[PDB]
Amino acid sequence: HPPVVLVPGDLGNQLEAKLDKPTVVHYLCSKKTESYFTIWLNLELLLPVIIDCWIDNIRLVYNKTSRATQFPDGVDVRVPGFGKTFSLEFLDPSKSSVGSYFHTMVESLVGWGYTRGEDVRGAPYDWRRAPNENGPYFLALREMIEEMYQLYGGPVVLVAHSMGNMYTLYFLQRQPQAWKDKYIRAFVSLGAPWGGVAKTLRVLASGDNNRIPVIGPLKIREQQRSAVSTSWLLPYNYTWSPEKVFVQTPTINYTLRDYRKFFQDIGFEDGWLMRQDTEGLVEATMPPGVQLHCLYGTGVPTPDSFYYESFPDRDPKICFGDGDGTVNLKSALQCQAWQSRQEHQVLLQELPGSEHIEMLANATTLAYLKRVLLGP
Ligand SMILES: *[C@@H]1O[C@H](CO)[C@@H](O)[C@H](O)[C@H]1NC(C)=O
Ligand SMILES: *[C@@H]1O[C@H](CO)[C@@H](O)[C@H](O)[C@H]1NC(C)=O
Ligand SMILES: *[C@@H]1O[C@H](CO)[C@@H](O)[C@H](O)[C@H]1NC(C)=O
Ligand SMILES: *[C@@H]1O[C@H](CO)[C@@H](O)[C@H](O)[C@H]1NC(C)=O
Repeated sequence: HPPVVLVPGDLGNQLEAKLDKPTVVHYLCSKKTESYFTIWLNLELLLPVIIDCWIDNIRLVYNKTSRATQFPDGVDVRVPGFGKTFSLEFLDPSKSSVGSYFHTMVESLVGWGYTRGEDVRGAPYDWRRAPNENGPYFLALREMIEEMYQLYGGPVVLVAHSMGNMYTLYFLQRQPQAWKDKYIRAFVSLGAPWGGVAKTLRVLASGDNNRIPVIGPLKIREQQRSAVSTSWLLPYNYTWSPEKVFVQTPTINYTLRDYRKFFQDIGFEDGWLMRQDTEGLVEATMPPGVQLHCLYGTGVPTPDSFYYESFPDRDPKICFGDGDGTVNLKSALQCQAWQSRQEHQVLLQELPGSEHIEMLANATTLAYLKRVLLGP
């Protein structure tokens, strides 16, 4: 059975930090730590008041001159567990029941005879950034794939979830065809937002605390805006018509042709600069050039557009379309367009009723993967 590399989505792996800050936003925030500590996912950092300290440390700072992000003064961030799986199996190291992400799938793989850290490895990354600021990650990923090929005697299967699919596509678009034919067996795509997702507009405008309901939407909005990856996943014109209204208010409509105005009007001009930096990174029309298995959820109400009575600081009414709860059906179907640009097969698998995160622990998903890995 072939070696496997797992690529997570947004919020999809642990992050660690170390501090030596010149100033803090409250006296109760720690200025200095002697070693690295878990900054994601650690529930104690997310309580009211203390959450201000967390935001101050986990935010990225956007530099308009360099068109690049930096960490706050005296803050360093590390991605643990590269080449292992622990940091994407469980988001909170203190805690099994909360943060369980790739754990169920890795348990299945291990039951099928895989060994963590050897023929199954994780490729976690700083998911706050888009691929243009994760160069070193892609070098490490290339090297790890080559090593696994040599050690385990064949090409690797890449298995990616959500935004991890866009990271993986970026990587594959930049490797020569001869390299991919030698080293990549297949690419299994789970819940890929190839065209962006509509709910990114609500996230940027008013915040989204649906995961983290103990925290205020206006507080978490600060983190979500600071992450380049958020603006990278705004809807794209290769999926959506420029005349589709994503956000309606009493006096103005916003389509994907109105992003500059949108960012002005929500008070977040840096987001527009981030979108310009990132909108071209994955070419809409360049196929991956490998056997692709595109798995997407349907039949789950998925935010499609938003009506604001008062914009942007009051919660909107939501209009729902088809998809997996997060990824709109239209964005997930992008993979089929690549079939006419590449010779390798593109296989579609609809997963009716399968929710965005739950698809990773779903029996039908795992049965499909088993067939890909272990054969008939
Ligand atoms: C922002 O970028 C410019 C050019 O790279 C530089 O002059 C300035 O110091 C940067 N800000 C920092 C390092 O805080
Ligand atoms: C916004 O668009 C909808 C239909 O897409 C329309 O009913 C509404 O009148 C428009 N509002 C404005 C201010 O253009
Ligand atoms: C599609 O959107 C891109 C930005 O992603 C923009 O460059 C382009 O003008 C749009 N139109 C066409 C025909 O691609
Ligand atoms: C698992 O996915 C299947 C088929 O794609 C779906 O019918 C089922 O509802 C999912 N499991 C759960 C708990 O939703």
